[PDB]
This record gives sequence, structure tokens and C-alpha cells, in this order.
Amino acid sequence: ARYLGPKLKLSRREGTDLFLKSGVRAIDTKCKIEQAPGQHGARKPRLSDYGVQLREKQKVRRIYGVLERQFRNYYKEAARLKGNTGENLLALLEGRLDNVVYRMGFGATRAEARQLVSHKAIMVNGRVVNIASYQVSPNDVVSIREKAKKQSRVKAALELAEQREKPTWLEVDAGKMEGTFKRKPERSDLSADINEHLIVELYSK
Amino acid sequence: ELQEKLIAVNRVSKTVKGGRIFSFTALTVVGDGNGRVGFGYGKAREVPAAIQKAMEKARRNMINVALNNGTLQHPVKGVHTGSRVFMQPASEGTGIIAGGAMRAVLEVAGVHNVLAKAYGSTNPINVVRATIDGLENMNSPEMVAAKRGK
Amino acid sequence: SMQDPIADMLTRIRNGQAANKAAVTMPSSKLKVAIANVLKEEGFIEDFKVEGDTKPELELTLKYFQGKAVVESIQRVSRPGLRIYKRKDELPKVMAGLGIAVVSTSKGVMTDRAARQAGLGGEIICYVA
Amino acid sequence: ATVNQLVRKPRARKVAKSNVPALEACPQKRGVCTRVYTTTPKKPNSALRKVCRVRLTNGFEVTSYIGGEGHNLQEHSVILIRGGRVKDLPGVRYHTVRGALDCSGVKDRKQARSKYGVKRPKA
RNA sequence: UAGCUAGUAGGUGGGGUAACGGCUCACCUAGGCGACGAUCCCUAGCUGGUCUGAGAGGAUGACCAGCCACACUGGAACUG
RNA sequence: ACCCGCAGAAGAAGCACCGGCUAACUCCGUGCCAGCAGCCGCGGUAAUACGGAGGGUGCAAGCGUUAAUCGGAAUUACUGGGCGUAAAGCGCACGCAGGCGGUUUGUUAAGUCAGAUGUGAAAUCCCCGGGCUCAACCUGGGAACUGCAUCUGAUACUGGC
RNA sequence: GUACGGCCGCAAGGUUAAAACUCAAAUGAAUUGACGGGGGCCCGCACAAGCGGUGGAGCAUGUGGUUUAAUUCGAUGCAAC
RNA sequence: ACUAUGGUUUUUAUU
Repeated sequence: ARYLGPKLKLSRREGTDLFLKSGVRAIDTKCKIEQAPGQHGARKPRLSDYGVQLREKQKVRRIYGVLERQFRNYYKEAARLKGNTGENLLALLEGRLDNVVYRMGFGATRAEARQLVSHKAIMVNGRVVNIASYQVSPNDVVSIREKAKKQSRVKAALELAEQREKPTWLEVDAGKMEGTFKRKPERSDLSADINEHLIVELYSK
Repeated sequence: ELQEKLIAVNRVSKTVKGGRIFSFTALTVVGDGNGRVGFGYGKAREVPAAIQKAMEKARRNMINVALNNGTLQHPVKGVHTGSRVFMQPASEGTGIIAGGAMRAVLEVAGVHNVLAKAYGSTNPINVVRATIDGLENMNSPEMVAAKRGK
Repeated sequence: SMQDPIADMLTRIRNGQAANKAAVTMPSSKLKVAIANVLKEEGFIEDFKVEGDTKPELELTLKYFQGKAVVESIQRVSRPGLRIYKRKDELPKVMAGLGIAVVSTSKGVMTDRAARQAGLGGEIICYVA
Repeated sequence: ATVNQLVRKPRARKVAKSNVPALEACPQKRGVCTRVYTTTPKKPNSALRKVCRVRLTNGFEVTSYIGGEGHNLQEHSVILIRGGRVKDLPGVRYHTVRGALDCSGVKDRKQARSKYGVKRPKA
């Protein structure tokens, strides 16, 4: 599922921008995040003792568009070869084909990037791939199919990608819409909207 | 910097004529530095009163335990007041893990890489003591340098 | 009444060490003086002496160095009614390698080291740290 | 128990709930019904409730509750019977299903519509 | 369920089968089996496998591959 | 199968949950009635517990309810239970058949430990090469299955003599 | 220790000893109230005892019952009238 | 040496 409902009401409830429906009217003010302080008290009357990590667990899911059962499986595979769930977990999410199509700039949102992958428009090493959870490795070449290379939103997404922070671990050419992974993303750069004592005891908590 | 932690705060009311009035019990650890662990109980009216009343007791007692690499040198069992605690070494990065009354003793000793479990009693005032008994059963060296001669 | 000469061997040591005693004494036997010879070689005790014309009694001396007991675990493992037998790679690593075990074997009483070096296994007699 | 005692005979075994296969190890079965009547609740309360008595071809005889916003039942009317004790209505261990047979359905809801059975209007 | 049994337990002589044994008969012998549960009664495809949990352990063996039995209910075996 | 075109947002979203534990909650109506409940317990004039309503929480071609099995369960306890009372130690004496038994020597090899040759069907786990993106599946090569037998050492302990 | 069979006793009895049904319980310890026809030291006018009363008549001023058209609604043992 | 009986449910604070 993709939730398919109104988006900005989620980011406002998390006091954090989730990049949902981002671009154009969503850059430079009028997103209104953390600007409604209420008429009396913090509206935490109450509220739940486990609210952290519980809302942080929805945040880290919703901000990549990743579902519980797959996120729990990421937390299990991330431990292999001494990978550490405090490091490899985030680098696996950033290494997704739907995030790589978003970081190469062909989608303005991770949803828009996913909707290029599933709609049979994306290739990895010349082979067509429709799996948004495909893990891109330090030798993979990612590109678009000829039927989609001239689409309006794809060209508009590249006009936003050049204003976004540069992902130094990859290469891309916009005239062919073809790029290559050169390094795995690293925690010394890869930084997220999550607190440092949270999601390090994920599940059973 | 002196090492400290708050474990838990619980309502421990007073039975009175006509009903009940409300007080709080706090459980803390302090001691006399890292790996020099001291425990504190404190009950008061109000939460912050109980917490400080406990920490001023945790600054009267301490035990200096063998932890010469800041980590579990071997898997160990500890027991006190029906609470039984088992601890084994794990990998450092996300390795903490373990319930708050075991964890609090490990934090004031600088241990961040464990896998540990409670058995028998989960009464928090005693799980802390059983963890401090487990650290009494912890070791250091490499005893082939002391037992054998030379 | 009394079935096993080893069932009152190590209690004396564990309880005497708790009483802060420098020496511990027991009735002597072949296996008691065989265990003591290896515990001296591995440095777990300082010395041992054995004497008696009516009943031979064995006294061993405990290590405390400058005050703190030097043997940090003293266990049996195995008993005649339910014996423990370990094979050449199933030989134990006592206290996760901070301690040692003692085995009887076909070549006579030795350490888990000497047994694994001899590429063999056998029956457990003592566990120490 | 001692090692000798356990080598002679191991400790006795227990079975928590799966000891009596009254409903043939199913959640539900069918019953024709032999009696309709009202049962009175535990503690004095207006919550008096109708029940159907069912007899099974395996030799068991049981009492089922008929909840679902009504009652249309009589003897030999044939209904489905599910496992479900009523903790304030003594001796009633079973519950009626309204998805099938002569036990009528319920009014349409937006909330709690996976309960009993709900048809669509032509609208 | 504490005792059970009469080819049950041992010998002598025939016959039988491709071959064995009480295997099947006829006669001499009284032994044989029991608290490591004999005797009797209820239940029953077995294992590769399956699910569960960190595992131990537990609950269980459709299909699956192999093996043993069955052909409405029952007897005899014959062909090859 | 795969390729090319005609096609237009067009044909495509559920179900459970929101007093305390327990995520999200307020207002209406009912007024111990009706309708609820995993436990504490709900409903008589503010019902966060029923029915609705407006807003939230959860998962999603699924979501939910049950009679039950595994987990939580070390509360069946081997890894790993308990017997003064909370629940179990016989009111007592002797003792056959069972369990258990000091120590010096040799010897037997049932048992242990060590080394081999056979075997432990194929699927299959796990490593790993192909084939469809990942994988279910078809597999190509490995591994394990501590076992069991048959030969042969060690000669220490236990039984035996 | 309720039911069935077996064993043993002249008998009362001695022995083995469930299942269904049903509830969040049974139970050991320590802690603080309160209560007693319980304890010790003791105080209250409370008991006692030296007196005055209200209870009986007629009249007045409030509370129930009775009643009508209203005969108002509460207070109402110590703590009302 | 006056004392047997006594139906139902019952109040404070939590993130």
C-alpha cells in the first residue's frame, strides 16, 4: 500500500518535513511545519510513554515509503558481516532503487521515483527492474527506458535535483538518463531526521 | 564527571484515615566514579525530592569491581534477593539492549555491548543488586601471569 | 555413608578459602595427590605435603598473594553416578578461557590443554579459574 | 525428581484446553435445534438472554447464544454454532453464526460490519 | 491390568519350501515369559519432513521422496 | 512469450481500532435501559467502555472473529523445578529384589577416548556455480546428519574375576 | 476422600482415589488502622448520689400520621422538632 | 451478667 491520502497532515503531526509532495510550492516557506503552538499548554497532556521510539519508527518508514514487514527484514539483514544496525540499516534504505532514482533526480519525490520503477520504466545493468527495494551495489548502472526519457515530471525533477545536496557516492548523465554507483553511502555523510538513542532497539520495545 | 543514573520512579502512596495520600519512590545509581558502583533508594512526597534523596544515599556506598577492559571478560551469572541475572558479551554499536535495572549498572561502568536476561524475580530493587553481584563474579587477567612462575 | 573420596575434597577448599585459611587438609588418596600435582604445576596452589603412619593426610597451601584469593573458581563437574565425558574438540574452555579443566584419560590425570595437545578426550574431574 | 526416579519414569504430562473434542476440533458446526428458551445472568441484572439447545451426532449436547439485533428462531430451523462462552450467562459455551442458514442478518454499518453478516442495498 | 500360558517351553520322527524355522503334523517331555511391566485392552501410515522460539524444548507427520500394507465384505492361492 | 499500435483517469479500497494497561478522542443521544467487556469493570444528565458523528490510530487485497496447537512458559523445569509452613518427607523398626560402595596388583574389554574402511537414498537447510529482477521452483557442485557396523590403538576409570 | 472396582477387617473401619462442573482464586510472611463482653495509667460529668424536673390537667409553639383544594420542600441518632 | 441479627456497590495523581 501507498496510503494514497492527503500528505502534509502527516509531516505537520510529526513536526518534521517528510519530503512528501515536495518541490515548487513546498520550497521556501508555506509548509507551516512547527508553527501552530496551540491555545493552552503543549497538547501533551498525557500522550504515550512509548511515543518515542514509536513515532520515530513511523517517521523512518514513511520518509522512505517502506512498509513494516520489509523494514523489520532490513533490521535483520543489516546485522550480517558486522554491518551494525546503527550504520548499515540507514545505508540499505538510502541504497534502494526508489531512493537512487530520487537521488539521481528522475523523481521529485520518493513516491514519484517509485512510480517510475513499478511502471516498468527503469533498468539496472541494462536489465528492466520493477522492484523499488532493489539494492544498488558499488558497480551498478541505473537508467530510464526510451518510452519515458522525455516525460515532463522527469525533466522537472532534475531541475530540483541540482538544488538538493549532492550524493557523492554515485555518477549520472541527464541527457541519456544513465548513472553508476561508485561507493556504498556512509554514516559520516548519510544523516537523517531521527534522534541518536532511538531505532537502535527496534522491535520488541 | 561523576557517573549517575535514574532507574525508575513509582507511586508508593500512604494509607491514612479517610483514604490515601500520594508519595513517590525512586531507584538510582551513583557510587564513586566509573566501575565503582553505588545504589540509592529514596521515598518522598514529590518525584524530584525522591530522586535527589536517593542520589545522596548512592554517594555513601560503592563497590570497586573487576572491569579492566570496560566489557564483559566472560559470560557471568549473578544473584540477589530472588532476582537472577545472566550477562554475555556482544558487539558494540547497538548492543544495549537489556532491561533498565540491569542496564543502569552497566552504564555507570561504561559497558555498551551486551546481551542479558533476568530470571526468577523481576522486582527492580533486586535486579539491580543481582547485576552488582554478577559484577562481583566478573574477572580480570589472564591469570597465567599470576598463578604460574617465574 | 561415604561413597566418593572426591565428594569431600573440594568443599574443604571452597569453605576454607571462605574462612580465609592459608592451608587446607584432607585424607589422602591416589587421585587426591594426582590432582594436587597438576594444581601445583599450573600454579593454583603453592605446595602440598602428605604424612601419616595411621592414616595418611594431605595438606595443601592456598594462594592469597597480598590479600585477595588467587583461585576465582573452584568446581567439580562430573560425578560417579552421572559422569561427564568429552571428545578431542568437545573439551571445555572454562570461564570462557580464563580458567582450565582437569581430565583423567588413559594416559593419567592431565589438563584439558594436555589432552587436546595429545589429540584425545576422556572423563572430567575438576573445573578451576 | 532424582536421576534414578526420572530414569524409572518421567514427570506426568498436562493438557490445557485441547482435552475434549466436543465440536470435532473445529471453530464451528451445524445444529438443527431442539429447544428455545431464556437464561438469567450472574448478579441481578436486566440482561436476560435467549439461547438455542443443540444436539450433535457425536453424542454431545450444548447451548448456543443467538445475538444479532433480533430473534426469528424456532425448533428444527437449522443454524450454525461456533465456539464462544458467555462469562455472565451460566452454561452457555457457544455462539450463533448469522452468515448462513435461517438465522437472519443485521442492519448495515460503517463500523463493526465484519460482525454477524451484512447485505448490500440496491441504493 | 500382577501374574500369564498348552505349539505356551524343550526333545524324537515324518512331510514341506528354491531355501530357513516347529514351518506343518503326529508323539514324548514341563518348561517358557513378569516389575527393564509379561498377560490383556484403547488409540495408530512411518520417516524424509512441517510449524513454533534465540535455541533447548514443545505440538505434529496431508501434499512431498522412499518404504510397508489395502482393492465393495471375505476365503483360496494360481499364472508369470 | 515478446514486439507495435488503438485507448482514456478512465474500470480499481477495504476492515479493525481511539476509559487505565494502550498508539488515537471529542461532541451528541440513551439515563442502569438499550447496547458492551482481555482484566480493572461500563450505562441514572459531561459514558472518553453502547449507537452515531466529526477528527485521529493501525494494517492493506486484504483486514478481522473464533474451538485449538508453538511462543510469552524456567508456571513441567533435561539445558532448568519443588518437599519446616505456602504444595509434596512414609508415625516407627528390620530388610529381600533394585540403586550406591575404601584400596594394592594383574586380567577381561561391556562402557569411554583415539584412528580407519563401509554406510548414513534423492529432494532440502548451509556454503556456492547456473537459470527468471529478488525469491518460490528446476538444479550443478560442496557440507552436515556427532549415528551404526567392521578392523585397530590408548590402558585410565567403572562393572566383572 | 465425593464415585467405581480390587485388596484387608467381626464391625466402626484400613488402602488406591478420580472425572465433569466452577473461580481468579487458595496460601506463607511482615506492615498500619479499627474494633473487644481485652490489658495498664488515666481523663470526661458520662456512671454513681445530694437535689430539681419533663413525663399527669388546661393552654401555646414546632415535628410525624390522618385528610383536602393547597394543607410546602428540605433538616430530622450523637448533631433536629 | 442487657446484646442476637445487619441485603447490593463504595474516594483523590498522572504523561
